[PDB]
Amino acid sequence: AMSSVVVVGTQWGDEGKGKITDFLSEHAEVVARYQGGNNGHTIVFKYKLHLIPSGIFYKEKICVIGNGLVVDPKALLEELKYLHDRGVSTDNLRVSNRAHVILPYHLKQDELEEASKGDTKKGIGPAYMDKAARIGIRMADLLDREAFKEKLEQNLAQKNRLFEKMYDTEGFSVDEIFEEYFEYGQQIAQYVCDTSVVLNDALDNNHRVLFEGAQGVMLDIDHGTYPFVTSSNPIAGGVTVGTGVGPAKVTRVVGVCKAYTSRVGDGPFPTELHDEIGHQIREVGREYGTTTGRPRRVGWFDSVVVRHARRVSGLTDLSLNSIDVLTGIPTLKICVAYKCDGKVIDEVPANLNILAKCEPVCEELPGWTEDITGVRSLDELPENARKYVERVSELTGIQLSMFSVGPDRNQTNIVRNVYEA
Amino acid sequence: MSSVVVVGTQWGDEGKGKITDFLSEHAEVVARYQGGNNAGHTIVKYKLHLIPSGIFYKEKICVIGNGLVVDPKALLEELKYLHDRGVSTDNLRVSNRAHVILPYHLKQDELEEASKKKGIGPAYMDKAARIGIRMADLLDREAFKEKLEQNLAQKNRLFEKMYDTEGFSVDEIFEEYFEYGQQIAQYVCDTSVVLNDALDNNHRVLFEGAQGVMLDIDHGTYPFVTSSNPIAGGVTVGTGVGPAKVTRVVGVCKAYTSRVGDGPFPTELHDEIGHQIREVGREYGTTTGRPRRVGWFDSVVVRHARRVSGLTDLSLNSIDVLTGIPTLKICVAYKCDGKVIDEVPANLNILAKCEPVCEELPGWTEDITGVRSLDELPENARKYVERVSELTGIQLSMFSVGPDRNQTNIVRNVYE
Ligand SMILES: [Cl-]
Repeated sequence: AMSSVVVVGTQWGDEGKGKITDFLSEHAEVVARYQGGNNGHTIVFKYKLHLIPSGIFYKEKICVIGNGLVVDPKALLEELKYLHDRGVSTDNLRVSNRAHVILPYHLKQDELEEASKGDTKKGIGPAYMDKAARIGIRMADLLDREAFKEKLEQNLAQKNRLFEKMYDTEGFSVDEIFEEYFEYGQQIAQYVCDTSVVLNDALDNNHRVLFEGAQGVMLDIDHGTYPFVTSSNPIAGGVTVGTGVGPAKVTRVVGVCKAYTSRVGDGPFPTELHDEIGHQIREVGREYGTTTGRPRRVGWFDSVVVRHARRVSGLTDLSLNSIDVLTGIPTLKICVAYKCDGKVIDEVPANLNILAKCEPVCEELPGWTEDITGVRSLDELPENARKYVERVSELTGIQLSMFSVGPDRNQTNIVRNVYEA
Repeated sequence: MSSVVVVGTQWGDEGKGKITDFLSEHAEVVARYQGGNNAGHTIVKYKLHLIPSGIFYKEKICVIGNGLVVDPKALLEELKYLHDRGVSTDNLRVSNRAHVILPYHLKQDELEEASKKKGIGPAYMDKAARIGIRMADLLDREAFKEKLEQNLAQKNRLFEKMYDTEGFSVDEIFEEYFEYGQQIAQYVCDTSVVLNDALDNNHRVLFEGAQGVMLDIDHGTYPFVTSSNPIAGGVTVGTGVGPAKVTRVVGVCKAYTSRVGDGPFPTELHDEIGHQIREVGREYGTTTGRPRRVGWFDSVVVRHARRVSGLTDLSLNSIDVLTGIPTLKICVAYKCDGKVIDEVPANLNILAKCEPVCEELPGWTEDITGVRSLDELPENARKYVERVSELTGIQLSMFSVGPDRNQTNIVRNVYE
């Protein structure tokens, strides 16, 4: 009777994973992150979390940072101090002894690599690069005085050559990093353990386990719009590798999807709206970067993209958000296919130059006028709004399990309980 | 659904080759999901490196998933190798998202090792750095040229300034490798669509790991590991299929442990028992000629492998090698600085201090190479096999009493 749930955005972020994650967190017994670094979820139990999973506020819930993450131990301690200063207990935290460690040379490397390009702040990329190269320092290494110093000496030998000779800049001595960072590790040691054992024990004993993806599917390093992606795998498959659990133990995957598409980046965007409709969707949907203030690009729901997400991330359940934003639009469109070089295709091209030539083939649906912001069940939707929601499910092949008609908690309507099998 | 993953549970040489050859006969699709052109067991002898095992059967679709790194020149050599021997390859499919190994990756590989080699590591590093060139880029004249220009602008600084050595001009690589792409184009497609189609229509699909679980970049003896994830979870990421579509995972274990590297090896035997196992088991590198280290079965390692690779089925191999050893041992825990533990330490300095705590079982004396059923095994050999399964938590699905195919005894059908 396995009871695990993965929650992930199906698009390029800003899908509203936050509200759904908060909900599923309440009913979880264990909550785990499985990839990424100190990237941010904004809750008021006002709190913002970066590395620590969202179950931390509940004393009884075990929170796991899996082996798939890269951890800045300094930033992690800042995040812990932040919680403690707000009266939040963190004894429920578990940190993987196999997670990789972000060190000061990763931050400098990050800056230097970014400034050399003409086409990335916290050293996450460089940490993942060291992992692939097999020179990375792991949490277990940081906890060993002799091993930490030795790997630090070996890596700085190479990193300092890179800084001094390729980038004409100062490197780091071993003593600028060693005692400072060893001490950080000592403060984290109480949480460090075999997290694969922790998770498998919880899973095998039928506990409710929630895995939280940090970025959206289209930002996946393998399956997203590479290279404008994150440096890891937020797809549900990433859970298996990122925490060390078998694929048979990941039961349900909730894909969080918005009723329309949004993008922050500048890449190809088949269903983009440049007109008054996109203006209305943007204004009503408040599609502006919360920290940057920059407007997001908006466009129609793209079911080619979402079916792609269903395949690569094994989506089983759909949470459809921001449905209210489409009110008062007489003709709604959903992209069902792409016209490319004169051919009709149903795949997301891996080549962005090909993605850029893709014109959407769309279904038109009639819109509605009623304020659906008060709606609390499918039966309360006006006919055209329900038919729109049903069509999204039908087109994507994913069963509806939640829909949202506003930003509030009570405006998330549960159609199906994803913890029960 | 009817999908199987086959993976070595140890550090290679478990004998997954026999097991893969058997499962690929009943498979309709065979797929690779990680690694590069750095594998292969003999299968008229054939050695495959990048191309999955099903290629010899015209009607079986063979897939190289998005999780691999592909040296296009090497792949064409492998294709030619097969064609020269009458083997059709129309059944091959290559991910349009697989990453491409280029000549600068090979030089970088050499330079990096000399500082402390098929460019597999450097190609995974470039993937992580998001500057990698993918199969879809290689097929695009303008894209390839542009990405090559950008990358060589950085790689040439690395080479000239850090390694005081020559780099590559764009033209040294462009025309040669674009040509290679044009020869591979016919096979290139969305392999996630291909596999999900095969899976949804109930076809038998086999995924084969390239290295053992203890060489996994996350879960193995880091840093002495491969540069990707041969664990069964690697299938989800490496081919773009959901966890729910990976139904059975066969862990291939040898009845005792072997290692090639010189790192920690808790159950290592240095005595006459080690000598007997090495000789009877032919525990030498087939290419290097070098003797492998051998030791008792280690269930601490295999329980770790069960967790991290979601093993559902056990293939136990080379059981006949343990014949004639009166007292057989299985390690079930480690004593580590006076503490008794049952996890594999993530830190190698700690693993190096692990002393085995062992169960002991009586051996057998009879030749078992002709045995074709659990019921025909001598008592103490059946007991040993059963105990391995009891201690690791993995049900027995195959066992082997010799190198030949007919000495692979099937207990359950993993495709059912
Ligand atoms: Cl080894």
